Amino acid sequence: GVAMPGAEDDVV
Amino acid sequence: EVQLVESGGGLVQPGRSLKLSCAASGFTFSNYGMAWVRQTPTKGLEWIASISAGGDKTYYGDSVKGRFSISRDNAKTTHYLQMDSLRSEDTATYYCAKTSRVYFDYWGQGVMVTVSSAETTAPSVYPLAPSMVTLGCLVKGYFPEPVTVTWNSGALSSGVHTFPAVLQSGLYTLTSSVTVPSSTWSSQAVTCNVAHPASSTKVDKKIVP
Amino acid sequence: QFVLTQPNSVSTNLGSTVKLSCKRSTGNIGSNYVNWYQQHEGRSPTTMIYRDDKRPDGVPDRFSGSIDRSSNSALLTINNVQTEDEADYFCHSYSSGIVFGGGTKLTVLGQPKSTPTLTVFPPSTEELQGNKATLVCLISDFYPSDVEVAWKANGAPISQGVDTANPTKQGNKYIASSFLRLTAEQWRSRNSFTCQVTHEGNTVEKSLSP
Repeated sequence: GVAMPGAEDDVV
Repeated sequence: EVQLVESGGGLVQPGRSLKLSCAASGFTFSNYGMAWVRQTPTKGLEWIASISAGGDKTYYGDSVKGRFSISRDNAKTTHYLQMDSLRSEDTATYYCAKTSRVYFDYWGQGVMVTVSSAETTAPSVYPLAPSMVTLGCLVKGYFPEPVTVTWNSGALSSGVHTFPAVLQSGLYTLTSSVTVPSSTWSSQAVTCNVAHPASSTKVDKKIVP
Repeated sequence: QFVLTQPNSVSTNLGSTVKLSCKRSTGNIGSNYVNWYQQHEGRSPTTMIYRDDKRPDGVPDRFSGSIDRSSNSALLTINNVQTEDEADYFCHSYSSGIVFGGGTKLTVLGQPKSTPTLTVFPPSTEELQGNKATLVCLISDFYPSDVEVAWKANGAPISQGVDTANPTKQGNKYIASSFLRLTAEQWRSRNSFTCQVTHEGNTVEKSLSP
């Protein structure tokens, strides 16, 4: 699934 | 052990600014985004803003029309919410929350922000005296929440009940109690320790027979 | 960009299965993950379910998540519900923005009835010195949580000056408090006040006298 706004660069 | 420790809340006048801090530790701070979310009984949880793992991308929610801005200092491993032009309706508990791509994996402890032109009011503290015995501390007429109450600096922890406050004519009143063996009361001092963080006041009351 | 609607409250019984729903107003519920957070009284949220149906280690296996596309809703199912599961439960999803449901408060009946204990305190000499008097009634150790609190002066019901707090859970049971605001003279005047509490049809009372 696509990341939530702001969380797209979280490592896992 | 993930820890998110918030500070900077309290009472603020309308139209004034406040900046909340969220000190993170117990995980690699720079590998994860962070968000701020506020809570009220009437509006539930509202997302305010998020900032990405590298601190370079920010996202704002529509609940606040840009008056709040989010930043981070990765060397202090701390996140911040700068709240400008505050309004009565911004009164809330503010949380920071760590992200893990698709959900909020940990939440801070929350801090209360009260936006009001009413004065801070410090409580009046009164001792309540009456085999076990129950002693109490009446914490009368303060604003805003919260207050903390301990007994013998926390050395009396079992037997303690701090009761939810009532609100009347704009001021809160609560009572806290502790139950001890009557042999304790007759041979040891028992003191309640009342702290009202928003007025920076601290009161001790010894409960005397 | 969408709303998530949750019931305000569900009341269930110890050992039952209970399903808490979270319905997406527009767009498919299945189009992004849904998560669930538990929030106890006065505490921070913690994760119950993430990524629709995954359970953090440490969350009891009686919690499970699912997605019901026919009603466009996510579901938190708690089997063999326990009184420690009383809490507010929030669902969470996202698309271009981040959205929370409004929270469902879960009440669990069916533990052994516990009748309240009463403690009453008269006004303190320090308070009377200022000509005011607050009578304190502390109500504790009761389950389940509704109580009716009434004050008497000389055996007659007195309403004016009374403030009673809503019960709150602390530990395994509920506590509540009630206050009677008096002037120094009103307290000195009569020779008895009574805090009376009714709980599950049982009544306990205690009195205060100068």
